[PDB]
Amino acid sequence: DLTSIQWRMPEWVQSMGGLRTENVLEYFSQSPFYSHKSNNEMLKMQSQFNALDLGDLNSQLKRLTGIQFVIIHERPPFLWVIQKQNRLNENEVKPLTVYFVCNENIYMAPNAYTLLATRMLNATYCFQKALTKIEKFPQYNPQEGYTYPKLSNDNLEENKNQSIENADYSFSPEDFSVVRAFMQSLHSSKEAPDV
Amino acid sequence: SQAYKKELIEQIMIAQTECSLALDMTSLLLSKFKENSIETISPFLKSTVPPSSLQFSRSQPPESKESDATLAKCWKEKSLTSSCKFLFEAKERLTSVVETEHEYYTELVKVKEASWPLFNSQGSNHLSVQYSCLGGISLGLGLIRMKP
Amino acid sequence: SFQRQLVQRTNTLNSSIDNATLTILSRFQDILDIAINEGKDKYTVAPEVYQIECHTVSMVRAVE
Amino acid sequence: DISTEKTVESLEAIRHRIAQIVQSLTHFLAILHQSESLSPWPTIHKNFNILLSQIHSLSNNLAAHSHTLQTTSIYPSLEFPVKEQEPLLTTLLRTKALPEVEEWEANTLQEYEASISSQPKKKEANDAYQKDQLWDQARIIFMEERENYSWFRQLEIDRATEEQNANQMLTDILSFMKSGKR
Repeated sequence: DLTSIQWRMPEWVQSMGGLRTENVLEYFSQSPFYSHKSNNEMLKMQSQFNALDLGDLNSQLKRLTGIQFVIIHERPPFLWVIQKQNRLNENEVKPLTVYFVCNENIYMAPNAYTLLATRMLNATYCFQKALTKIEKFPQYNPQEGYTYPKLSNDNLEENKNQSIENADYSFSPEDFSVVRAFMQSLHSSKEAPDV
Repeated sequence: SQAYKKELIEQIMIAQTECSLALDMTSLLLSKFKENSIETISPFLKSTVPPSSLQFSRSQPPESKESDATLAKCWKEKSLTSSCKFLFEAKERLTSVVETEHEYYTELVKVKEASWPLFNSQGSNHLSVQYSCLGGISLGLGLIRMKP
Repeated sequence: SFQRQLVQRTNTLNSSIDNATLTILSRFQDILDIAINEGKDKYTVAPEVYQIECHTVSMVRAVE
Repeated sequence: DISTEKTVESLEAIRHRIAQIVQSLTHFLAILHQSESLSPWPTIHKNFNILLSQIHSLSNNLAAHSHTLQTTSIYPSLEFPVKEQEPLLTTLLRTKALPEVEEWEANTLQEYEASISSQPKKKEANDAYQKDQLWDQARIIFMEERENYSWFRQLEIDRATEEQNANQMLTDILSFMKSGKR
């Protein structure tokens, strides 16, 4: 559920005079995705109390290990990338799920395997359906090939080439002929005065 | 008639789209440097933005629900049941085909026992009798039409 | 020559036969490879189903 | 950082598989377009076999690298404006399965849970593990057993030597009619 779902509070962003740097983080605070366990939360508490005891962002965040949502990248005035992370050391940090402002909108960054396998799912499902629809339909007969039983014929007008040369006199279907040419010559001719 | 291919076109087409989006986004993904994949994308996408929009993000497997493991079982069991039913059904219709089969070539044995020429036809595939074996002037042939 | 005609024809017949039988046995044999369930990803299971059905159809076809 | 190269390479192969399968789709529709009536069956089945070869090739291509694929995530970079491509990039972000597919999934879970209703505390997946091991043994015995059976005449070749001496014998007899020599 906390994945591809959309969320927005456009009146908020309109109220802010546009996202800047800290205020966009405030928009993340607006988001359901926002965590109470985030270092930004306890730092917000610190602003509520200590107030002055604040130092930009990363200087304040990196020294205070835990859940974080650093702005690694941005595309004003549209996109704003916000990488989640988990600090451990002055150097060490675990990268975590991206969240971003998709124009007054927030979407979690999809995993590659999940959607590649998703499309693979959709495709293979279409393949299953592709097979199931046509199963039990090629009415096979060794004598007569892969017959497809029908309400009527035309419509359109292995190495078994062997037969007697002259044949004639003989018989060989010629199951149907020219009957299509009847009516089709008729309609080609009906348009003739038009031509 | 035709509706089978008519629907199947929609199926293969939509699947081809669903795959094409992957082909395109991945081609953008690997055109971050190499020109090998930028060539393969549709112009309509190239017309939009130059690629390499995608970038690495090392963040968890992440995790999977246990019910999916149940799906792994549920799909396969149904597939196996479908397999058994399929083989059994095919044995049935083929058994009926054999029922059609024995009726015919035995009749051909009935005629050949009476000593008559026999010859294959065109794509019609039925064997046929040279009925004018005593002869006279012109040759004569006749397919043994099946009459269910 | 009269001989090589029937000979090569026999070669064609044997070829089609061995190919059909090998087809059936192969398609069945690989189903057991597909038979595995546990430890697979949920997505990975899906193609395998279609693979089963297709192998079965291939078997019945070679039977034809 | 180095693993990103693993991604670029594994997907260098996977994109190739996608090129293969999509090209097969193009060829397949190209075949169906040729037909005005229904296409002949054997070509169709051949097409599904081509499909199976491709999807199996891709599933094989997933490999251990698939784990790395699991590690990764999709986001647009600084290079990409979203000014108009946003509606389509959202489609690119759409990891969502087709609604009918997930509908079918609910149709499966409802009946598996129905089996749970008919069979409350009777899980068998654990037993299904050793049963999968039974598939693993049965397949091996199945492989080894087939070899035991027989599988496939120079004298018929020697018949040609018979024709040969018959031919020289023909030369001999023609020489006789020519001369009476024996």
